[PDB]
Amino acid sequence: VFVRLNKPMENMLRAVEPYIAYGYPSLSTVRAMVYKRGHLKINGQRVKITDNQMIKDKYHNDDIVCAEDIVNQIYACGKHFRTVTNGLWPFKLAPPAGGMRQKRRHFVEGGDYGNRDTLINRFLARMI
Amino acid sequence: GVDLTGVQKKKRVVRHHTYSTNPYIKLLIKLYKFLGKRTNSPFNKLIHKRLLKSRNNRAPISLSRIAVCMRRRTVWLKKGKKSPIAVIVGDVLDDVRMTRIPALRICALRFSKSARERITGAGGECLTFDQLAMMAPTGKNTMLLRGRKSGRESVKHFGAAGVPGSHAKPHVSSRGKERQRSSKRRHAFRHK
Amino acid sequence: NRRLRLRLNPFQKKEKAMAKGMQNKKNREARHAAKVVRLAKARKNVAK
Amino acid sequence: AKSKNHTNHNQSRKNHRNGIKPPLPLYMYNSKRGGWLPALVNTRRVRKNNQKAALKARRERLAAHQAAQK
Amino acid sequence: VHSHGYKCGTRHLFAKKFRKHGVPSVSTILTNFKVGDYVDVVADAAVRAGMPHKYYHGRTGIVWNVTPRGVGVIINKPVRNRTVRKRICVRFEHVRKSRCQEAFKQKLKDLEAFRAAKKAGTPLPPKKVSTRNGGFVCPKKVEVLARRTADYEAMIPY
RNA sequence: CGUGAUUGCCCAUUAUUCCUUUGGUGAGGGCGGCUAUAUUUCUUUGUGAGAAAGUGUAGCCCUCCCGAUGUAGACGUGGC
RNA sequence: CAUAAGAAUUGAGGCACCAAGUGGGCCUUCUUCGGUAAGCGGAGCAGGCGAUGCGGAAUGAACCGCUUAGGGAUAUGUGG
RNA sequence: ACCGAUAGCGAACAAGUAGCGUGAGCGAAAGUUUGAAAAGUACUUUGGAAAGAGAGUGACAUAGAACCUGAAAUCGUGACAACGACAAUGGAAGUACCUUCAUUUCUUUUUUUUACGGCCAGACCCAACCUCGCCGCGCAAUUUCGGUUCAACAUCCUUCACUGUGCGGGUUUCUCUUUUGAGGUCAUGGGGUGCGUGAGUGGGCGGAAUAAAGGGUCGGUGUGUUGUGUGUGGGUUUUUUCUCUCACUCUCUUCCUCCUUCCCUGUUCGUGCGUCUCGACGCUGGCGAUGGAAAUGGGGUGCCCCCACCCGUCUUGAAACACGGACCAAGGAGUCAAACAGACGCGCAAGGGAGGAGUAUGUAUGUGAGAACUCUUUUCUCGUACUGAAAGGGAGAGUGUGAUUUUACACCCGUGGCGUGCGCAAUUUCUCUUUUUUGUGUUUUUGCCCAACGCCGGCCGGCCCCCCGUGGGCUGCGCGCG
Repeated sequence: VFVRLNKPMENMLRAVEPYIAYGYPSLSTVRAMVYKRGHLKINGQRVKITDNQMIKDKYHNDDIVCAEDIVNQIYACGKHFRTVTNGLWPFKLAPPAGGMRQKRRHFVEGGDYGNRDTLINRFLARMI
Repeated sequence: GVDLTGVQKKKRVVRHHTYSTNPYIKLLIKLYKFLGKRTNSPFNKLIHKRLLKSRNNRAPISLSRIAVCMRRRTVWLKKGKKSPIAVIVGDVLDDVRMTRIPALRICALRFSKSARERITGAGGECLTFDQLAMMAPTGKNTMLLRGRKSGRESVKHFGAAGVPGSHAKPHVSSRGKERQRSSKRRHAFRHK
Repeated sequence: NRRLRLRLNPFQKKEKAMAKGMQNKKNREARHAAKVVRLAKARKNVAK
Repeated sequence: AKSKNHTNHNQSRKNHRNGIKPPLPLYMYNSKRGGWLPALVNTRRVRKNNQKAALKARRERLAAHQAAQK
Repeated sequence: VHSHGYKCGTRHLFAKKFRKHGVPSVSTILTNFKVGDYVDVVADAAVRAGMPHKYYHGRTGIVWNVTPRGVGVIINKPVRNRTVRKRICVRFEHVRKSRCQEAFKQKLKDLEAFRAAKKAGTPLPPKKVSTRNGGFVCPKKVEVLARRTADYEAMIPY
């Protein structure tokens, strides 16, 4: 998922570290998620995305129209971040030719877990 | 990895490949199902839905409680709209209290003989919903009567740790004096 | 799938058509940059 | 073989099945019962009042049918 | 299994503690109420009446009542799968108004007052800054770290 | 020099993806007395051939979607 | 409902009817009592097992991984 | 609207027999030739004899008196071209063998295999993700002793090292300066096909851009400058003088030793060019295999690989060294049924249910139908107010109204919270309609529930010193628009 970041929200994530990997997406990547697993949730129905009209159909409403608004809205937020995100259908990535290993736990403190930050892209990319 | 369902495969609840043995209904529903959805009318849909339930779930309604409804007309408008449409998916039973009450139009499943007549006779109109709908598509100056529910007796027979909070009558065997009711109506034995 | 891709960025076809600037363009940069920093470089110098 | 007593485990799991309820708490209004009688006496006198508001629910009805019935 | 008084004691809780002994203040009594107050519960000791059982200190509930000496607080007590409201008969001496709520409202009005002022009252009027950020830096003397053992003969355990 | 030989891997009912299945408080639709909708497919960069070509299409059919191990125990059958 | 400054969620919520099947558990991280002890006894929390199999630990109820429609294609898991 | 020979009575049978037990008593087992019948196999012939083999009968003796059928367990046989480290049957998988099924078929038909828009995925090939900054490099320099040689000296430098000079040419920015960009890399697929109505294959010529250039223009920044000024704090400064500048900070300086916006002056790149494009859809073909026999596809056995613990059950835990379980037939266990709660269909609805009965007239056996049809006056019965032990009372304490509401009047919603709804306005289009959408209104608590009176019986009889009236005031399976 995408996350808006402010202190609690920094905090819920703060606790959860060896169960998650998280970090700082990249525009490339973001776009790319936007390709790979691009879906919206549409009165339910999980539907891989298609076009900026639907996007508008959902998000004309924050005068978003297209994914480049969306990505923009990702990188550059809007605080329609929420709004945008919530109508997403949840992203499901891939097995990634780069296991986690060391029997889990954080990157330095294990495997991998915790914040891969910029290294998330690096990581994520083999995973999408 | 699936995860919590808030209850899995969501329960009958309000129901679907549906209920009772009267033929007509079966039509009705076909008729109406188009109408609410595909003649975009909450009222219709409602109707449609409302049609669907079971008998309890269609416990009747009766007339004087409609009187009021036709006091509503009366505090409605000066009166450009000057007409009004009652619905009941049950039988309309007669009431009693008034029974000199005016005429008017009621759209019901069934009107008792007596009622039917007398209503109609009083200038009323008993229209069946075929006799409604058709010639009544879309609401507006419609009046859903959603029946009642409550005043059944059954619920009476819900409650018995007879604390000062619970005041409710059991399904027991005294139909007269004692026979399971010896105190409470005295404070003392087996307390409260 | 240029089409949906193109839905999503229409500059993209023309980008693609023109590599978003190929090779000559891609080899040209450094060399300016390299002198340029030296010009910048050069300025502070004496004023230390 | 010592024959164990009882316990609490599973319970928050059980308790969380059916959750942790409060009920719309202040129902919209209270659950009734009790108080300080001198206050309770007084509150009835300001609910006397209710027959006043029933003639305010009739005031409007009369206004609509005396302004014009057209 | 254990013994049960409805006032069954404790080690170090009820006991009236650190110089905190003795009667409630007159300030305590000068207080004033209304109902619906969200007030929190504490136990003096003082009089062993109007005094809740254990649940209750450190809990916030709402008063529903004011009686001569005392006040009624309904509290939600968590049982099984729920919290039940319990209405408890304290004399006034064992309860007090928080700030829990106070702020929220306080701010809310104050803010509204400002929000309103800002449009639609006269003036206009800066407050705060955003959150947290980046920055230019012209520092002027960094250090590092070299830890333990050098000049350890000056220090460390024996 | 500046990387680069160049491509470190092997292998669960998990995962992806994809199909078929199935259920679902699931989504669509077509649901007309010739405009249309399924079946079968050409001539095969911008075709329903209403007329190229056979066949089906009365409230269901035709597309869509999420989910889909479960003892005890329960319920269901346009189940046997 | 802005800050000028500090959520996220919310694949519904509300709300209810009524009947079952169960009451010997057992296993575990963690805390902890009895006693030298004990694969011992005895509690506290969470999780399991039980009541699930699949994949891993030459061997294992509870360890690892992971749970399961039926498949297909792909890649991983633990583990090599 | 029963059972079907283990059923069904005990007993279909010379059965309550036989049998059994001292006796009391206990008390079984046990069914069918003939399309028609004994026509019940003469005769021959072997065979002691049975018998056999013949014959002979009869549709049928796979009907010969064991008679309808003739199930399974168990076994001989035939037949086997079936197999064996040794668990045994077992999964899964494929082959072999197969008795195998069903399907389709060529001189314009099938079949295995090549091949194929756009697709519809996946893999190769080169470009780049920038950059301030060191790093260094160079020079010199100090310190700084090492290889040469037999060693020392040369060769203070092998060099590590330092220090200074000087330089900006030169690696870092790793599968972190993107995890960037497309070029065909043509190998891989686990194929692939069908809306349509049609503006339109609209578009696609700029667009991009390191940048060189040019500054300029204003704008962002480190500094020297403080140009301050502000901040004043310390000293043997009460104060004043004097000393320390420390802390800050203003413009300033535009100091920049510094960015950037713009705008010019380059370059690039592609589309341009031209407007045609076009980017919104391959059962086919080529390979080989009857011409009525086959062949593609399906069944069976064996065999090999791998996989893989006796069921049931009780338990915390059963593959255990827990129990029960040699085999096959036929048996063999959740029933009827009151009041009653829910659910649901079902009837009618304040009534409903008769109900007991009884009458009742032909269909014609009968008849003037528990069961046919009913059919029903009397009603009966339960239901359509409750409350009190009682004695006993008892609900629009309507609403409203007057009301000093004993009363008396009037006579189409008790009080509030909610309400699918209905109304209004704004709101989109639509002529208008339609009317999307907006914005609100409003309305019985029988639509639900809540929340409060109110109301019946009830109880205390209040208020007060006691008691009565304005009026109370506790309580209940009650009542609140059938």
